[PDB]
Amino acid sequence: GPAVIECWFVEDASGKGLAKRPGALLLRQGPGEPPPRPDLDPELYLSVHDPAGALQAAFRRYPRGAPAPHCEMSRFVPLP
Amino acid sequence: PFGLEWRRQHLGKGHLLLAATPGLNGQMPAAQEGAVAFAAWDDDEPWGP
Amino acid sequence: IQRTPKIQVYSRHPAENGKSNFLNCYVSGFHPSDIEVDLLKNGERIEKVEHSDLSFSKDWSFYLLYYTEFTPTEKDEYACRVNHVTLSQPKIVKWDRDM
Amino acid sequence: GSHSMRYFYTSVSRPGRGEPRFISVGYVDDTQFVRFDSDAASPREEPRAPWIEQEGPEYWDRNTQIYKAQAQTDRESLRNLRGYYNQSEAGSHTLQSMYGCDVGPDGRLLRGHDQYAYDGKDYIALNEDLRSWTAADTAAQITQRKWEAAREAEQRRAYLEGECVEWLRRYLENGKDKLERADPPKTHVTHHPISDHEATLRCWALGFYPAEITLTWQRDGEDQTQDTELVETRPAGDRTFQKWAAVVVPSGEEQRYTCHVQHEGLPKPLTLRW
Ligand SMILES: *[C@@H]1O[C@H](CO)[C@@H](O)[C@H](O)[C@H]1NC(C)=O
Repeated sequence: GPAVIECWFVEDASGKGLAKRPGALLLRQGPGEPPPRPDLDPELYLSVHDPAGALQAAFRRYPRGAPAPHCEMSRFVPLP
Repeated sequence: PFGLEWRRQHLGKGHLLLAATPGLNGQMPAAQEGAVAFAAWDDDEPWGP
Repeated sequence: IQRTPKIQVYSRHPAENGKSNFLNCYVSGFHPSDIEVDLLKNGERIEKVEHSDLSFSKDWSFYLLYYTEFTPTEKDEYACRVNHVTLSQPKIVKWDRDM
Repeated sequence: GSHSMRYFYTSVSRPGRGEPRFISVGYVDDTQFVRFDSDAASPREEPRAPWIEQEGPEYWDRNTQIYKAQAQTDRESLRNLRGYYNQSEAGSHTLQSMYGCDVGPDGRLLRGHDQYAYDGKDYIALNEDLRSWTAADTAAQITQRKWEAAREAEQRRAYLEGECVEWLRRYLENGKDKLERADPPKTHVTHHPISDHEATLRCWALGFYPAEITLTWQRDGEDQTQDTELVETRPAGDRTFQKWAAVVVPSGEEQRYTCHVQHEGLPKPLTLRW
């Protein structure tokens, strides 16, 4: 499936509205350095490591010739 | 590229039912009994597994 | 999401020929709230048509009531014509004394 | 019976036609008693029911200012949600908020509501427990987590279980004449030959308030749920309601069909036989 998923980081902080920033999820790092992305903010470019493999397996059999999935990141604070 | 081999054995009789080499172009022995195989990699990503 | 209006055309009281009455077109369950409604007598548009304020339902849809005084009689047809963003062309629903 | 109080706020953007139009309404049992409209000549919260508890023009001015502030807030929220959903600045979008409380016949709370929807689709709603929220989108989840951190459900539950019920009881006590009346339906059955071997029996219930009525056809004393056509309850236009239920019957067998009517006005359910 896709090697990278383009994602939109949505700002949680109040007063920022819902401003979106570009980001990427590099699912498989692979040997060697990742594809350079100077356009992305370094914090929003994420090399994903999945011990359970649910995400990796979900996007390893993704149908070929299919539209790019709609991804959105946000900051999370664990609450009960 | 890899090779896939399907053979039968029964009562002292053996047949090469199917031979394929997905990812490599070459002449394979004709498949027997109209058999086909879904022989392919699930993806063409540059890095394994 | 957009919802088509649902239209009912009826009278305030059971119709009696020669008796003054009100003809109501009740439009309900449409979204967004922009809607055009006319009451037709024999096709022509009735001028003095009143209506209630735009109302709000618990399920995020809107409804309206258009009423006009009339005296039902035979040979006179009345219908409600409704135009909404969800309708390719205006929909006219006929008035039957028993519906 | 079971009464309710609802407050609706709706902001509808009108691109190229001025600022968004804001409307605020209050209902007791689907009966309007206050209305603010920005398109009005003199934007002001105006009573629409004589049974309301009027408390001087100062209170009305305060409510007008409150609703103007809510209008500004809803304009800002409309712009924010239009930006988030990647929608053009040419279309028209609406933002709706609804909060209120339902109360039983004994004046005890049953269900409090505080919901927001965007373009007619649920955006974020307070759950029945009055503790958690339901949010499907990422922006809705951001606001949900903000509120959960801020403990907004606590204040909302305190209001819904408190002032909401108190004001609903006060309105119902000031409006016994209308809000707490029960007009029984006027019922009659009509016959329409629909074919050479079938007819239609229609049961009409007219002029009944409130709108909670039940009409049911029974064949040989048993329910006839199959092929029983209904129309939605509709306003007669004079504070009452109309409804009818139709069934299709073999010709000559109409004597074996009974219409059953249940309404608060009726001391006992009515049985009609054409
Ligand atoms: C909005 O949609 C357009 C059209 O597909 C796209 O080019 C653009 O990146 C989208 N913007 C955002 C912020 O998602």
